[PDB]
Amino acid sequence: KYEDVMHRVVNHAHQRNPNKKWS
Amino acid sequence: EFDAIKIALASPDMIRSWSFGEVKKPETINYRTFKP
RNA sequence: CGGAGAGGUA
DNA sequence: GGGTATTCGCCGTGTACCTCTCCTAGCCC
DNA sequence: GGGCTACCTCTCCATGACGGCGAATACCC
Repeated sequence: KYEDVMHRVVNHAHQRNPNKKWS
Repeated sequence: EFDAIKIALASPDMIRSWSFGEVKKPETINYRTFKP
């Protein structure tokens, strides 16, 4: 019975400009 | 302990010498039991 | 005990 | 075809630190 | 609103850096 943790992963860079690099 | 560091290309047989088992499923852990 | 962002210090 | 320009693509852009906030979508219940 | 189950790849988000250097074509006989 799967509640797979990859569906709970925090998008921890949710404030970055999408054009910045290396992260 | 050790002298110079060497770097080289990774042969597929060498990669199979590094490894310990083929990964076949994208699931990671369960979260109902925290055992993987 | 994980990384981003915002402000600030020299 | 051989040397020369021209566009195109990558690499880079100071250290150390102090606070705070903020972290999942869809949906059929 | 919210608790249970899960993306097992779809469209316009974007849009105000600049220098430098080297490679990959553009071209002129």
